[PDB]
Amino acid sequence: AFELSAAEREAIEHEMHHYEDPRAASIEALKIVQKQRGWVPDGAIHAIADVLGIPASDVEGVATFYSQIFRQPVGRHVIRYCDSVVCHINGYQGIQAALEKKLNIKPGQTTFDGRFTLLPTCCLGNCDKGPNMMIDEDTHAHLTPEAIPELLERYK
Amino acid sequence: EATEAGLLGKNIMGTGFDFELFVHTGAGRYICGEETALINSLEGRRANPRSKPPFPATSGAWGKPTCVNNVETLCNVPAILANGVEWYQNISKSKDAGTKLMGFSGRVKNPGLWELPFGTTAREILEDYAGGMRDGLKFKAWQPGGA
Amino acid sequence: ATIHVDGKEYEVNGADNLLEACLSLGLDIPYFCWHPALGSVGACRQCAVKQYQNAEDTRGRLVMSCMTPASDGTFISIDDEEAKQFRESVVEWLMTNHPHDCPVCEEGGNCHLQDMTVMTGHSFRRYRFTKRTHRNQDLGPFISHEMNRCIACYRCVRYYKDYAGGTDLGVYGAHDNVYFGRPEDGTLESEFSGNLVEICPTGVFTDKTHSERYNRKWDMQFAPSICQQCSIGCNISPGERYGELRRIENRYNGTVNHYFLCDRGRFGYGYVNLKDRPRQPVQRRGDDFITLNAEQAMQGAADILRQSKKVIGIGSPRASVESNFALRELVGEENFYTGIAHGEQERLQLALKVLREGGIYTPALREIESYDAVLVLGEDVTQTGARVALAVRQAVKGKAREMAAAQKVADWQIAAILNIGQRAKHPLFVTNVDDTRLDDIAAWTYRAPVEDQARLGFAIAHALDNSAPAVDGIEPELQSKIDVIVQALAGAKKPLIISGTNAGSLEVIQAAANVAKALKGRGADVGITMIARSVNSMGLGIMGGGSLEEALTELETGRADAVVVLENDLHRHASATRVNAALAKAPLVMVVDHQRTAIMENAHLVLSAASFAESDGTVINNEGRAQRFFQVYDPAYYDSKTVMLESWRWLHSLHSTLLSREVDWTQLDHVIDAVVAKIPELAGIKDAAPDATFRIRGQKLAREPHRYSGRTAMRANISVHEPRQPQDIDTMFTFSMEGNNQPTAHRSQVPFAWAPGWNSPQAWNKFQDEVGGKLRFGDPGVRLFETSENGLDYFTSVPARFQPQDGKWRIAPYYHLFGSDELSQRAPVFQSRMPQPYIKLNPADAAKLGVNAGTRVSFSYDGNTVTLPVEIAEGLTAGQVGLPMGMSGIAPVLAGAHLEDLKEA
Ligand code: SF4
Ligand code: SF4
Ligand code: SF4
Ligand code: FES
Ligand code: FES
Ligand SMILES: [Ca+2]
Repeated sequence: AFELSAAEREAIEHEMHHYEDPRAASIEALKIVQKQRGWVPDGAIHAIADVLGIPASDVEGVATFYSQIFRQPVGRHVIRYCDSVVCHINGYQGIQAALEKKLNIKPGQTTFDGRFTLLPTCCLGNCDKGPNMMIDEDTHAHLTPEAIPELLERYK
Repeated sequence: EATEAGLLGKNIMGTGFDFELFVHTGAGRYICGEETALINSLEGRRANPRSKPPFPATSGAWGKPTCVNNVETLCNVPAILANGVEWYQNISKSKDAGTKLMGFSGRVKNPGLWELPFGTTAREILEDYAGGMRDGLKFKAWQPGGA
Repeated sequence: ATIHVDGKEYEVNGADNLLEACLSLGLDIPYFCWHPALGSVGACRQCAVKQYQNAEDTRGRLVMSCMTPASDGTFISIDDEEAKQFRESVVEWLMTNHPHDCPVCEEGGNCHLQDMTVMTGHSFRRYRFTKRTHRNQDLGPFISHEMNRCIACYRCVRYYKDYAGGTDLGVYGAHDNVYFGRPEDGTLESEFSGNLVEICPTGVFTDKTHSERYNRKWDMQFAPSICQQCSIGCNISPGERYGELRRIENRYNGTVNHYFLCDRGRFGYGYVNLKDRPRQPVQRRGDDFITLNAEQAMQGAADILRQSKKVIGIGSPRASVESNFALRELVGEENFYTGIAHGEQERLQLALKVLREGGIYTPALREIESYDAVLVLGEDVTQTGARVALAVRQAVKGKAREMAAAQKVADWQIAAILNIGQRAKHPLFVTNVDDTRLDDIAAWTYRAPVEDQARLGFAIAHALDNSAPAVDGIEPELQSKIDVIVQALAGAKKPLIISGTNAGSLEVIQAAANVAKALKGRGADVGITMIARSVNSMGLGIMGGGSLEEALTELETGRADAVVVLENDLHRHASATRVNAALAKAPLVMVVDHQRTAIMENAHLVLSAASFAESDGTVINNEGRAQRFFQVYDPAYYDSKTVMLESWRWLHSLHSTLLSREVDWTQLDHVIDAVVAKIPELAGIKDAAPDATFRIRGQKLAREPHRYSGRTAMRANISVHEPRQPQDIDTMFTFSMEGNNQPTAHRSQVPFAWAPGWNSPQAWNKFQDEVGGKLRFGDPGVRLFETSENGLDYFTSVPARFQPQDGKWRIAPYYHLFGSDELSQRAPVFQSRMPQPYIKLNPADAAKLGVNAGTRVSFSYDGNTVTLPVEIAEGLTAGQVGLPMGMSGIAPVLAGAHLEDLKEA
């Protein structure tokens, strides 16, 4: 029983104004729903298809294609550690082991508090600043394994 | 700020040229950087690339002629039309004209990003701008472009 | 243009693809993502060849055959070392994560991946790691889903979205965990989802109706037949095993039904293997239903018909031309009545008048796709005969094709064409009593009563030509859209007008003929198509005869004491109580049919006729072309007590026993000669297929493949002695494999496509001169119709507006694809697909009645108060009520009739 709110519908229509097609605004509509509710539920696909006009199969394909459109319920904060090569040379496995020891989860899983969701990321685009990890639109650089519980405990 | 100060809108500096700019933040895929896949993602589809020789310059986004250019590519051109042309060809004695944001990365003394003219050797960048290897590393390999 | 393959010169087209140019020459290049009807993409990389620049070149470059133009002066190599080992690597990559379940798979000998794995010569495996799996989905009663078999060549999604226009299938996922399916679990609501069974080169989308009672391809006894489910007459290949029809496949014909069927014709074959069908002649005395053989039935029936004072024959629009003519010879011409209602027969006759006397060309199914502006008047095309609607979708996409061709991009790459298009659609104007499935692509949809659609057509014809009669009372808000249609059709180079007899009104046919004539007056290349009701209704109209009502009056009057009803239920074309009373008043009732109908009770003699799987016959398309269908199997091979003869055979032997007191089991060609000698306008039906004495190099053509297994143990459960093979004296076919199915054989009718190395449905490309075009050595079926030199007159009869009246309700047909056919509802797999019996009401009409949606209502027709659940139709108009025709208790002739006493139950 999904229902788009007024603010979500106004944001979707405003993004529809910026393009030649509502299909071009499908991805930003999915991002708006993800920002508002943490993730994209099953009825949100049909809601986007109804407000846009494009089929729900296209919306589901867009939602399942891009990596940062979560179709599963995630925690309140998504930890996104860099999986790439420069952070491998600087060392991301130490901070990944630190995150796994602190949270007692695996990547792709969420904590039992519904608080943190550990995920790898393609690339943060900040390779010259040591190991990198993004939590809730906040990037973090020059990471060490011993600085992980301090950086994790300042979040809600 | 640009659309407040008369730029980036309609009738720009009294010319009569209408241009308006949007920012389309992607939902995250490495394939989206390819220009045809950029066009497909901009149209809000799955970002599968398209096949050339139907090029974006003749048939791109929504079937219209578009072009896709990098941030650096679009950022060198104000210097060209503000300083000169032969000045741009005379900043480096090489057939790759212009300056490029070079720089080493990965367990060096000073990882960073420096604008250097083309023809600069990688040893110069590593041993001078990047500071070289740290105390205990032997530099067994490198890539010109990352990954 | 000329090309050089392996240092050998070839003359191919320059405007087509290189893969299809090489496949048209009989060369073998493996391919997965390319289809002749879907364009070319790069979803696989299987068609790789090595292209050079000039004649003397060694290095080359690996290019795709489906993405390289076949221009003049290309030098390609197919079977060099590098391209062969690269294609071996590509099939190795595709088969890296592929389940080890070929013997338990539905494809088996029909799989394209098997053929292209063998063709590339890849047998050894060096991939030692783990595979990839996916969960399956429930796609409905017809399509079984097995996603693990997929190779991600994107052909299903491309067909279903780009070609079929469906909104269910799609691509999900990412790099390697890619998915092809629906976002949820549910039935594929597109009417063309059955083509995914053969579109998919793997076993992902398979036939559930063939999943139940499954056999392999080589075990199927095939025949070339015509689909009997509606009037489009798509060429099919029914294949049977063990005495029951098991699977209908597509049969290629580059003029009608090239590559795709609809779901009704694909999955409505379940009525021919019902266990309640008549298998023997049964005669009743009192309450005793005894069983006779053929000779005793003919002798007894001839005796009772001789002792009768007047005989009348009631034909059917589902029987063949031969069967209806055999009835027309059994009874007199002066008393021979076509078993359809007077209004429906009148609509059929005027549609035939527009066809063969309107002076306007009627296009075939393939060339509908070349038109530039389609106007559908009154017809629910996507639901009555859906293949014309699919061709209309292709004709709509023709505008994007034209815009791409203006930019000099080749026509075989559909991705650039759809990129250039971007919802650029040819003008489609559909009119119906409610919403259609073509509304997503239509330029305009007109939801109105049927008379209002007729007045819309008359207004279009008047605004296109002032000699046409004018319409009074057109509102300016409707006149603006009238003008929109007029400027859309006037600027079109090839406008197309579609109508049919299912609209339930004469004036819709009149208005469509008027619009076509007005377009022909201004020098346009206008075509007209009419969708008839049943498979051979146009042939029955060409044959002619009285209506069913005249037969009924002849029955209760007492003038005729003997009635012979050939393959007619008689409740679809007239009211049930009147037909029952007329048949009970008749001292002799004979029913020659293969389906257990309602009138077989209290019918004094029942002849077990044969369906299309067990009979030979000729049927005329809606466009007017006369194709013919062949017998698939002998019903007397297993359980030989059943005789199950052809309908024309039964009636001809009954006529011979009536005249000379002896039976005459005649031949098909004798009946064909009798038709072309007696009826001059049916003289073209001896040109569809040659005689039974037609052989290619002295031998017949095989109904079954050369690897037909288990011949000596097929009938061993009842007799260890192998019987003689059934002798087919009627036609050009032999019931064994000792025949000919060579692709390079001088014939037009192919039972099944098989080539060495091509065991899939993609073996049809070996049977054509060029792939994706017409079939080699012509096409089955001749047109039988020539365009008249002069047209008809402007039909002055313009109907008035539909004014709603209190206490009466106008009935509007809906015509569901899975439930508005008499032979389709009897299929056990359709019964889960048809909707529940319902009735549609307007919100204003429901508010006036005080009835909420979903609750029962009661309405009285023919003195019978029946209760149906209501549902709210937004697109319906006030003063009307909507019904699904063809269903149980709801006759198709109920369209356009009145209704009384809509009271809540
Ligand atoms: S399901 Fe079949 S048609 Fe669709 S991509 Fe996979 S193999 Fe191709
Ligand atoms: S689809 Fe073809 S290759 Fe795959 S399991 Fe079935 S028969 Fe084997
Ligand atoms: S369109 Fe008509 S003739 Fe063709 S397959 Fe469907 S039901 Fe049969
Ligand atoms: S490699 Fe980690 S930020 Fe780029
Ligand atoms: S057939 Fe798939 S790449 Fe050409
Ligand atoms: Ca026969």
